[PDB]
Amino acid sequence: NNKETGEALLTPVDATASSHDGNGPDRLIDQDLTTRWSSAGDGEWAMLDYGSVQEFDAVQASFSKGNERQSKFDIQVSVDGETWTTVLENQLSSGKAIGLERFQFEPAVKARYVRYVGHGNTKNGWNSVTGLAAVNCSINACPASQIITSDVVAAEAVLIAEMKAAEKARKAARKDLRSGNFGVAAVYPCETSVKCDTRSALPVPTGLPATPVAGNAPSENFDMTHWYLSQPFDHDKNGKPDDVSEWNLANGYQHPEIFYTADDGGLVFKSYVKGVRTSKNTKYARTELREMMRRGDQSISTKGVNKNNWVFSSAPEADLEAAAGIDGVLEATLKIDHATTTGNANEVGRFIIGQIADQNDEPIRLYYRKLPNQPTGAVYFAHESQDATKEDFYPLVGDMTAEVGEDGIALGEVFSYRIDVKGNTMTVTLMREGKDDVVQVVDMSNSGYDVGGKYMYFKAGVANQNISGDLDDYSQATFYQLDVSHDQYK
Ligand SMILES: O=C(O)[C@@H]1O[C@@H](O[C@H]2[C@H](O)[C@H](O)[C@H](O[C@H]3[C@H](O)[C@H](O)[C@H](O[C@H]4[C@H](O)[C@H](O)[C@H](O[C@H]5[C@H](O)[C@H](O)[C@H](O[C@H]6[C@H](O)[C@H](O)[C@H](O[C@H]7[C@H](O)[C@H](O)[C@H](O[C@H]8[C@H](O)[C@H](O)[C@H](O[C@H]9[C@H](O)[C@H](O)[C@H](O)O[C@H]9C(=O)O)O[C@H]8C(=O)O)O[C@H]7C(=O)O)O[C@H]6C(=O)O)O[C@H]5C(=O)O)O[C@H]4C(=O)O)O[C@H]3C(=O)O)O[C@H]2C(=O)O)[C@@H](O)[C@@H](O)[C@@H]1O
Repeated sequence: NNKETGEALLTPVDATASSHDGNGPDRLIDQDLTTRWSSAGDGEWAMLDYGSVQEFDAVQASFSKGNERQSKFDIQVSVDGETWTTVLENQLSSGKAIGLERFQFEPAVKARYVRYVGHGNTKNGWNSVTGLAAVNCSINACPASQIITSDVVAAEAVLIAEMKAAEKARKAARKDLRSGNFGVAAVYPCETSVKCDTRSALPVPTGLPATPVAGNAPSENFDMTHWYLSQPFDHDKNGKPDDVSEWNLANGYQHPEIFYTADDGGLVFKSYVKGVRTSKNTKYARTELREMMRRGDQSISTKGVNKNNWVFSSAPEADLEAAAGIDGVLEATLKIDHATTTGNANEVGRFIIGQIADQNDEPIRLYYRKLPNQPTGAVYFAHESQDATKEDFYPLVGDMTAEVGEDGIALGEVFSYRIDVKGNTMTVTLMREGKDDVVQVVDMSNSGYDVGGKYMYFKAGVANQNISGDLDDYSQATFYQLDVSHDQYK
């Protein structure tokens, strides 16, 4: 009954979404395979509004990276846009095509609103769709080619090649930003002024002022014995960030461009778009601290369930004991001085200010994000779970669209955060003077961070999440508190 021919599809009057990352729902109906609506988390939806009641019996949808993974979804319809009928369930896209694919049901239904309800894909927890449309196969083309068969794949070959040549060019443009050949020359206390005993633990700093003081080195305002600093320039030309070890940081290290005490005592981190990066697994530069519970004793390794890292108290007994501590609290107070104003729809204005990471994934990445056109910014966080097959975002002040108007956190405004892990429960709190705390509690029982062999460390500072803006654009934050604690086994 399906024909190769038919009249034009209806144009939706409105496309909306429960959420997105800046790649908004307007990108579903633009017929461009080069744009996408993206959102993360089971049950997130995009909705086509047709303006009045119409008749449909199918949808056509093209999928972001549709040839590398399969998306999972339902489709639902409504007359009122309050009561929802499910017409297609546990659909799985083909994984073989980036062009349109049809998902058809019998019989037709009457609806004004049609909704895509996403359940991630087979690789990660993202719902990412390049085109969606409700279709009536009595009047509209429902061609054969939208059923993905070997010959549809062969027919995609020219499109695939052109996409890949554009990927390749962007990858080359990104590579040009990564020389690390910039910034004034660093001065390392361990090479210049201090004999550093890298086979011992640093002393515990005492007499740290309650409020950071201008003209103090960061290690005089904060306990810098349990961090190393990742710096985005590469002055010894090994292709890697020039890292500042705990013995250096704890003896007064500062870099006057990117890591230094401000004129009110705050610790400033600045991160440009440009720089070398920590590995091929990220696209982004960072100017960020990485927790080192060995605290300067370099006989202990950086990586491993060992005396440099902690574990959740819900981990197996062997891990609980082999770790330097169990559970953890990071508490920080800071203000954002500047957010990138250039870059693409999901990256502009976005960076990370706190993390907990294991070898591969992040139990949390705390973002701040300000859009160049909004007068305040958003703070929200991600919990990645189940070996990175799942990802959920939780708002704190606004959400990942960062469309907060006047209601978010302004450049210059001081606020606090707390990341608190006790076993398989993470509590994240956002504090602001004269306002109520905002709290999100994350149940991690099924997150798989207690399975055994996973080691944890905190991070704080500014990890850029923008590789697409101008090379010299930057994001910058000033911290006034950085307090880390852990429990001990028995
Ligand atoms: O539809 C869609 O799908 C679309 O998706 C959406 O996009 C989102 C998706 O999620 C998407 O997947 C993507 O996600 C990516 C994002 O990037 C995201 O933020 C996230 O990023 C994470 C990842 O984890 C990522 O991998 C990276 O991790 C960082 C991590 O933060 C840490 O930095 C960590 O650091 C490591 C690392 O190896 C690093 O290089 C470094 O190694 C150093 C260091 O100095 C160590 O101390 C150690 O030192 C040793 C050395 O040998 C040293 O020389 C010395 O040696 C000693 C020693 O004794 C020796 O043996 C010898 O005798 O000599 C001595 C001497 O010489 O001194 O000391 C040693 C020692 O052990 O002490 O190792 C060195 C070294 O160089 O090896 O530090 C380690 C460390 O652990 O500290 O890892 C890095 C890393 O890169 O791995 O970033 C994070 C992050 O910041 O977030 O995940 C990404 C992903 O791809 O999964 O993007 C998302 C978004 O964009 O949002 C949307 O696009 C949507 O629109 C679409 O729909």
